[PDB]
Amino acid sequence: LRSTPQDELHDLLCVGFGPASLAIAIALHDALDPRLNKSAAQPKICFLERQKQFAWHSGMLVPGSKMQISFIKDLATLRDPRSSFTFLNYLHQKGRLIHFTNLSTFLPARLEFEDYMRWCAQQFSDVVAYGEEVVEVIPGKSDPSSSVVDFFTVRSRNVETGEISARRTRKVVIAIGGTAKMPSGLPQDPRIIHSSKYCTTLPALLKDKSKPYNIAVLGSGQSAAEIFHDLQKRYPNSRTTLIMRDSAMRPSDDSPFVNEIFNPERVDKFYSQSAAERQRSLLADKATNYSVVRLELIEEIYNDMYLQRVKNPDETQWQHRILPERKITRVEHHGPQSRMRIHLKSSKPEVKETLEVDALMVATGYNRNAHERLLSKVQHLRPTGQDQWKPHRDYRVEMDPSKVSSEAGIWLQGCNERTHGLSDSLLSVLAVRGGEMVQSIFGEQLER
Amino acid sequence: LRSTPQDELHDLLCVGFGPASLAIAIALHDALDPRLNKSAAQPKICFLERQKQFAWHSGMLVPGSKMQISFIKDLATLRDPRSSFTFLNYLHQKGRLIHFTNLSTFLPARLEFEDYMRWCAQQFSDVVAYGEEVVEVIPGKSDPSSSVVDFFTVRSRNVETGEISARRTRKVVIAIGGTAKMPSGLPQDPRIIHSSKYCTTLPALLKDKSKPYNIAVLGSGQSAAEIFHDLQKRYPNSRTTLIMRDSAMRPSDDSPFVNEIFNPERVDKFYSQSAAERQRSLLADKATNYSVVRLELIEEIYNDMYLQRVKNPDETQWQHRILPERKITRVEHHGPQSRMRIHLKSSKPEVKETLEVDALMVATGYNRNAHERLLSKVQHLRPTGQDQWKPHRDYRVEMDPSKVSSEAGIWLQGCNERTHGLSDSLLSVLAVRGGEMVQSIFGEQLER
Amino acid sequence: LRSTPQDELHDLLCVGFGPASLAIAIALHDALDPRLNKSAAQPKICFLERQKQFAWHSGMLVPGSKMQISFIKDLATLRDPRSSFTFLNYLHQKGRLIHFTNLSTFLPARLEFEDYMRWCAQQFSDVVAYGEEVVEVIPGKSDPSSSVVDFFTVRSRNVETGEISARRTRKVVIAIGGTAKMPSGLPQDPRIIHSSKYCTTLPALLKDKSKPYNIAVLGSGQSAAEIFHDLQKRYPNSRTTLIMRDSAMRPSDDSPFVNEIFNPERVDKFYSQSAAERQRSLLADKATNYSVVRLELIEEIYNDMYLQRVKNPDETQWQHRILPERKITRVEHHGPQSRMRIHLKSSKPEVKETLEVDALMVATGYNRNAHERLLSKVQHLRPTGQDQWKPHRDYRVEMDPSKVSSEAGIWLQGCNERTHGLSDSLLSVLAVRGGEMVQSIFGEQLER
Amino acid sequence: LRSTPQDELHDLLCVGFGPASLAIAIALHDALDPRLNKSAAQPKICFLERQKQFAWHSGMLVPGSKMQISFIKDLATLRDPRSSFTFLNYLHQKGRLIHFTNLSTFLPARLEFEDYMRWCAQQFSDVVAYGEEVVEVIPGKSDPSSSVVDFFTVRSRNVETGEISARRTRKVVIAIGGTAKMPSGLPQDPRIIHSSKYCTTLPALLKDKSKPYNIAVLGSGQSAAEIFHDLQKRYPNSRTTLIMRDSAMRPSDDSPFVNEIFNPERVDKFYSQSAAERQRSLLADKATNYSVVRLELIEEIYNDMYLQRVKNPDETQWQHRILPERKITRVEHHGPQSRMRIHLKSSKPEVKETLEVDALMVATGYNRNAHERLLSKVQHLRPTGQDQWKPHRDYRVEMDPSKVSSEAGIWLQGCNERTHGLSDSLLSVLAVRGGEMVQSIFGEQLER
Ligand SMILES: Cc1cc2nc3c(=O)[nH]c(=O)nc-3n(C[C@H](O)[C@H](O)[C@H](O)COP(=O)(O)OP(=O)(O)OC[C@H]3O[C@@H](n4cnc5c(N)ncnc54)[C@H](O)[C@@H]3O)c2cc1C
Ligand SMILES: Cc1cc2nc3c(=O)[nH]c(=O)nc-3n(C[C@H](O)[C@H](O)[C@H](O)COP(=O)(O)OP(=O)(O)OC[C@H]3O[C@@H](n4cnc5c(N)ncnc54)[C@H](O)[C@@H]3O)c2cc1C
Ligand SMILES: Cc1cc2nc3c(=O)[nH]c(=O)nc-3n(C[C@H](O)[C@H](O)[C@H](O)COP(=O)(O)OP(=O)(O)OC[C@H]3O[C@@H](n4cnc5c(N)ncnc54)[C@H](O)[C@@H]3O)c2cc1C
Ligand SMILES: Cc1cc2nc3c(=O)[nH]c(=O)nc-3n(C[C@H](O)[C@H](O)[C@H](O)COP(=O)(O)OP(=O)(O)OC[C@H]3O[C@@H](n4cnc5c(N)ncnc54)[C@H](O)[C@@H]3O)c2cc1C
Ligand SMILES: NC(=[NH2+])NCCC[C@H](N)C(=O)O
Ligand SMILES: NC(=[NH2+])NCCC[C@H](N)C(=O)O
Ligand SMILES: NC(=[NH2+])NCCC[C@H](N)C(=O)O
Repeated sequence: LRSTPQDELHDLLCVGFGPASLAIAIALHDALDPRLNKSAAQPKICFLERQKQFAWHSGMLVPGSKMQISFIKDLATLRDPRSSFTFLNYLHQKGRLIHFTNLSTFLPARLEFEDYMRWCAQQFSDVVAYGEEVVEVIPGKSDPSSSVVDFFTVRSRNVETGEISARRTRKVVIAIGGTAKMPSGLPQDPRIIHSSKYCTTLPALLKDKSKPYNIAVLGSGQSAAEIFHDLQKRYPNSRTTLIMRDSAMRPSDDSPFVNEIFNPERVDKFYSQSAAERQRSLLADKATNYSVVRLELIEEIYNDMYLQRVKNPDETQWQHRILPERKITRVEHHGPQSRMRIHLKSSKPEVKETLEVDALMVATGYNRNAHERLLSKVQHLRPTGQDQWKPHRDYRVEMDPSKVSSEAGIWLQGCNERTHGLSDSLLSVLAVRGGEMVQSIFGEQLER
Repeated sequence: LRSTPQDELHDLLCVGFGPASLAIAIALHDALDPRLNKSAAQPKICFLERQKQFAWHSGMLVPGSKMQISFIKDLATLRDPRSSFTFLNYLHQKGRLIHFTNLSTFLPARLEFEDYMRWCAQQFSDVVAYGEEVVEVIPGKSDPSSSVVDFFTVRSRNVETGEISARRTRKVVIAIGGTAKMPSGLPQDPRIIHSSKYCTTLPALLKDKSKPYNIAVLGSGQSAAEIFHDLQKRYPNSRTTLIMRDSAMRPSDDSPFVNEIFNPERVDKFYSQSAAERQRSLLADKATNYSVVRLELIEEIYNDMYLQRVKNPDETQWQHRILPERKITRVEHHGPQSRMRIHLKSSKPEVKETLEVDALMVATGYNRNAHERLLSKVQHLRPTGQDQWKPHRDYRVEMDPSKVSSEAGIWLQGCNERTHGLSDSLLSVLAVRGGEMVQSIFGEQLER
Repeated sequence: LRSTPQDELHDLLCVGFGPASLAIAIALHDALDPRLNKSAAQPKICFLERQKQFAWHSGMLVPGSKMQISFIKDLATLRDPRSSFTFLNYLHQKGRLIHFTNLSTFLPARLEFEDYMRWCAQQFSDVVAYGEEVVEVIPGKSDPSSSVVDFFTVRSRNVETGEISARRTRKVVIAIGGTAKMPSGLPQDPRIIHSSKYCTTLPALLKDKSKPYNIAVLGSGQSAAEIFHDLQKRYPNSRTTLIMRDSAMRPSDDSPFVNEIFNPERVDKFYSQSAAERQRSLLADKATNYSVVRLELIEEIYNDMYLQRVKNPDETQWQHRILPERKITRVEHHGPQSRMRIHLKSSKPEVKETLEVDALMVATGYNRNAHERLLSKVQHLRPTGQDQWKPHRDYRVEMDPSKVSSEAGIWLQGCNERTHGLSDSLLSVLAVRGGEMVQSIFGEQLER
Repeated sequence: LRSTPQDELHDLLCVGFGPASLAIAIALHDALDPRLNKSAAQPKICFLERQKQFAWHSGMLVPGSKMQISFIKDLATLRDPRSSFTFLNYLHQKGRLIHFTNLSTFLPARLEFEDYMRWCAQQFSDVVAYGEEVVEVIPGKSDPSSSVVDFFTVRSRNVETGEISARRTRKVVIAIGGTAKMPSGLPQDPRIIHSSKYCTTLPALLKDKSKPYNIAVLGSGQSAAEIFHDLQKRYPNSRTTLIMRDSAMRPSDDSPFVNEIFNPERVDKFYSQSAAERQRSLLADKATNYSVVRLELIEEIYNDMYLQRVKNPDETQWQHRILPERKITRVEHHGPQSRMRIHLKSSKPEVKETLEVDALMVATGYNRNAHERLLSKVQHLRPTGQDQWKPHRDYRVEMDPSKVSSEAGIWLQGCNERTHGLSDSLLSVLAVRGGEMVQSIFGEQLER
């Protein structure tokens, strides 16, 4: 794709260049390829990224981490396996395809799947601005005296300098993913770090890999266990503690009949379900994604735990402990020492031990309400009284017909789980979704 | 153990000779063995069985069925691995121990684990009366003019003849397991059979294994899937239908941290938990037992399902279908034909297809309220106003100190899940429980 | 590809339309596709098949049989994953790609992989003649008075009618695969059937699936075990016997470091090795292919074997027996009965039991010397004294420069294991090989 | 068992207190136990150990190492699962039996299986002399003027002091296991260490775990891979090289039909086989034990190898390399540097790279000819001309009837593979063998 001057009115502007946005670029590429598309000027497009270059959750690129989805659900295959942008094609291009096969694995390393996506991302370098974090989407009318909005202005603070530029577009896509979630009862402290910053910020706080540190992990999801399992290797002399409110780490559900809610086609049937059944579906199918660990990592962790029992039959004296059904009441981070003091209570409804730590990893997951801050200026374009954005099946936010021109729009991606299903936040349907997105955004063009 | 004349007052009488009762016999055996017990007249004991000989759920001994618990949790090992009555010893005695090892399996076939238990059961043939189904436990006072109950009479209808005999005992144990549960909206019909009668009664109704029958299964638990998976093999020309109210068959949870609620020691900690936390524990740990299928059988079933898709892309035309999220509203069993008519509806809250079948297997699980009918005569011995039996930690039912002598008692087994945990109904703690039972029942004796 | 009139001189004629020939068609297709090839009249080509339509070893399409190679080593992916003719693309076209993924298997069913290949084969129906079995390749000179051979005539007996036609070509490819191998000490009998005819001919001999037959299997390779394992299901009342000269069925070796001899690139390094090292390589790497069973099927078979031991501790009285280290000395097939008599001896170097059977399946593998019969007329074109065809790296048979024009040639496929390695007879390198073949055959054309 | 004064004539003296000797102690214990044996003065017995306390290959107790045999083939179960000395009983005694079960593993850690055996070994501390390494077995005649030998003197150098004591016995057992094997073309050097000394001596040579060392491993068996896989963890900055003469690391064969040669009963049938068939059996069943790695560790190692390819596509620049089909011609260990220089050649029959290393681990396996040195004084008691010890089925060495009294003997253990089979050197039949040994040695006593 060719670059568009900043000054010009774009056909489409995307906020975020993670997997979801990247899949749109790919599908737009493919739709325009006469090789893959017998039908096939070029659309004027731009992607804006807070990061200085493409990375995929670098703060959680723990050594040994695997991806949790089949390599077949890559960025292109499910829409079209002929596509240039498939995992297998990427592998072939690196000279690794015969070698990957010999693993007989469906689950590449996280590190490798990032490079596949980085290899995709580099081919849209003409149309992606990096280090540009979007601070607001603002309505605009080509006819200032008229009462009709037909474009949107999107402004971003430069990460390096701080300068704010603007780029005008008819259509907007917010694919920003998630923001780190932090329990409200936790104080602000450099010792207190969220899982998303584990690889990037913990090495600078605990600079000595040799030192007898005390480290704690709050959580029982996938992040929790990866960190907890990594701490034993990365800090061999540390005493690690895993605090969780549940009784146990629970296996993630990938069973073939359950796993079909992740089918691209099921999105239509899911969307069509009532709110009662959607709330019901997500709550029953919870263990496909949330607060669950991969079985193999549970078994790996348990087996380490058992090894300690062979060495010492007294559990309180182990190096690496698990404390189930505990909440945190007080944190003391003003004591003169290098170690802050964590107070614990039974997570059961109606005073346990007190821990001293050099760091606290909080692996409490992610929220997905980040678009609100960007769209508050655009809130007055909804139907009267509507205090929440309503996404349609094509992902366009319902707006007011008399206030917004049909050419103008805003789509959301990765936040629509409550309307589209458990696959929305994930990699599952990105190939097909991207293709569908190219259909709603550019479909006027692509028909002629 | 030596036999006791019918006429005499027993130290202990057990209703039921399934695994739970059998484990008590074993533990009593072991406690009295000077080889295993340096401490060691013989207690006067009797077991009463409805069945004519020991069998372990023969109506569900489906070809290929595996047991779902480690062979280590056999009837004796966890109390004492030296015991004569371990699985490995049984295997050694059959000349199969070197051979079993080569399987490298923890899960014997159901058929084989029955023979192990049948091999145990045959060694108490002196003290077990078969074909004797217990119809009531009745209080008795050695001093008729006194207001104190010190024994219990237990009467049983002979399965062959119908005659009723009685046997007096100081202590009683009700280990009767479960009774088949049947949805109330289902009519009484020979075509309608519960999973517990699948192997024993379905061959007599559908006598021709060749014939193009239509068979249906109601359920999504382990019984459901075994029957459903067996129907394809046992009736090759039949059209099978699996009806379930859930969206999908769900994997059973055997993950190492979760599976620790099944630890013998955890029973104490569980018992000590409040009612709020117990209700909470069982509901969160649900998938360790109820409404769940073994992962391997789900995968086996799915893969068969996929094979059909390779043959025909039209799902309505498959031989073996799954109908998810459907309830049954009407059953028509008065039509002139060999086939009764099943009407279905969405199990979702607010009219689908109508099925015609030659048989309906209902795999709707088991209830465990069967002791009430036997204990209603004994209900007036509880504390004032108590309308439910309260089991203590040792499993003795709380009674009235001023109405019942300390020598006299009643214990329950396999119904106390609500107070003892998910392991109660199962094989998990039987070795240790039996040993504990021998401690409460015979512990006065065994101290001297 | 467009059809060529019979009368005209072809650029290339292939004998056989199995996987190897089919991969050449595919690679030729791809080389000529401007979509996949920016470089891209059409070559005049023809494939001649003995079978009336494409099938892939239909006589061994046993129920439940899996393929033994990754689906990635399909007919196109390793040359180019973008290709229209990949497994994943085929699946996508059938609407099964999301469904196949949920299996999380690398090994499709044999039945399914045949349909994938049948789906490929149908797209060259213009250039493939079916029911045409090739009986000889014959030299021809455009200049009869000259001493130079520049074309070859290829004649085939019509399977339906018997008529013999001829088609002239400059280049020839013999990709006929293998012929059934039969021990010389076995007499000719309809009761004696080779594994390759198991599905197609055994049902007509043993017409009653109910009947208490005695069936025997000679062999210990993959064919042996599939038949043996299938007999128990397909004939439930039969007594099956597996005779083998080895002590045991041995696991096939798919271990990642060993499995790299199957890498496309390794063919060059293998070809370059001396005869001493090649003989050495194939003999050490034997268990990657020959006389070996898949581990899972060994375990499946063993576990069935153990089930019988639980039922009867006497091994001679089992329904399904294995007789290790036995050879067959006499066969008696002239007795009046329906059952011929098999005499056995220790396969050990220096009289055991005698079996009576209704059928004998011989699973003794395949030879690959079938091209000789077709090429005997062409033998005088080799270098003086050369009594064996020498294949080059590009697979062209070395011939005499002064007797054969450079435009004229003969290539071999699937028989060159002794020079190309264990992957030659298999599906391993077909994608890449086909592409390489298109390079040697059509490379003059494709450069311009 | 009670201690015997040094001065007295013993019934039995064992050289070695590893698993084999320890199993004899256990079986003797069990035979004498009236609990396990209704039949049951005590035999006068002594075990002599070079080590200061019981350890099981401590120099190869690599972190993470698993045992390669089922826990069922422990020291007692296969003879009698009731025995006090079973693994499951040991676990129960440690309070780990419920916990071990939750692993659902048949293969305990090496570290744990050592503690089980150490827990056995501690119960014969009365009859085991530690730090006593046996230097010779010497004939003795109670009647010096007679020509009949009826006892043996056994002398041992004290490891601490050097003093030599003697103990007289009628019967002797040499269960010394194996001695480290070293290629003859390797020079004597502290940098050159055999796998058996890896954990115990390499930490003292390479004292800094941080330092960028170059380390090499010669071998492709289990020892090779464990060391190679451990080096990456234990020395994170080292460059490791695995040199092997084979093309690849090969999977160990544990397949159920093959694995039956390890059956206790098969020893009789094996022993009875001719020398031609024995040589044949061991050579065909080679991969059950020798020059083979566990599949999981091969896959683990391969996957690490692949991870490097994702980081760098140039193989020569990887940190951890495998060099297949290479032999070592010259070693240079006189250069001034800390690094000696290794020269390599193709292991193929008819000059490659030269490596520089700080250490060389040689994992070239074990020989088992160590008894000769101890028995040379006893050689004149064999039949005329016999220059090799012949073990009988009961393991007694054939001797001369006219020179040796029937009360006097010598048994061998763990060296008799050539006559008893692949299980001899291993843990497979120790339970049963020990019991059989107690039968031949003490059977006169135990009948009365
Ligand atoms: C550690 C981890 C591993 C995961 N792996 C799996 C897996 O195995 N399989 C799977 O299917 N899913 C997994 N996921 C779920 C994950 O949400 C998706 O895989 C995927 O990241 C979805 O990407 P996205 O399009 O939501 O964008 P995200 O990856 O969430 O990132 C959006 C991008 O927009 C940028 N951005 C944010 N705000 C702004 C702004 N104001 N202006 C400009 N740019 C902005 C961000 O920096 C980022 O580059 C994982 C999640 C985590 C935390
Ligand atoms: C098909 C199936 C398979 C199972 N396998 C597993 C497994 O893999 N692992 C596991 O741990 N658990 C499993 N269970 C759970 C099962 O409840 C226990 O394994 C076990 O059967 C518990 O036995 P129990 O002592 O409750 O007696 P039960 O086996 O329930 O039987 C009690 C006995 O008392 C007899 N009886 C009943 N009423 C009377 C009366 N009035 N008078 C006299 N006698 C009477 C019955 O005929 C029976 O013999 C399974 C359950 C089913 C249905
Ligand atoms: C049961 C079975 C399963 C197998 N599956 C595996 C597997 O899992 N993975 C794997 O990699 N390999 C496997 N193979 C190995 C097999 O050789 C290859 O997979 C594959 O069939 C190679 O095909 P080919 O090109 O040699 O042709 P083949 O499949 O051997 O057939 C050649 C074709 O030429 C035709 N033909 C023969 N003679 C003539 C003539 N005179 N004139 C005209 N036409 C003729 C034949 O009818 C046939 O159509 C399997 C083999 C068998 C027996
Ligand atoms: C690292 C490793 C792991 C193994 N694990 C497995 C496994 O997973 N499964 C399995 O079945 N087999 C395995 N083995 C094979 C091993 O040979 C047996 O498991 C077992 O050690 C056999 O023991 P043994 O009786 O031969 O005595 P060994 O263990 O070989 O030791 C004999 C004892 O005698 C002592 N001794 C030696 N010479 C003298 C002397 N002159 N005087 C006095 N004492 C002496 C030694 O110090 C030693 O204590 C393993 C081998 C190795 C090297
Ligand atoms: N635990 C997760 N993050 N799961 C997300 C992927 C869901 C499922 N593996 C799929 O096939 O799409
Ligand atoms: N699905 C079941 N029936 N589970 C019962 C057994 C629970 C668990 N396997 C245990 O170790 O005790
Ligand atoms: N047993 C066999 N037929 N093996 C042939 C395939 C070899 C190996 N699986 C590969 O990757 O190519």
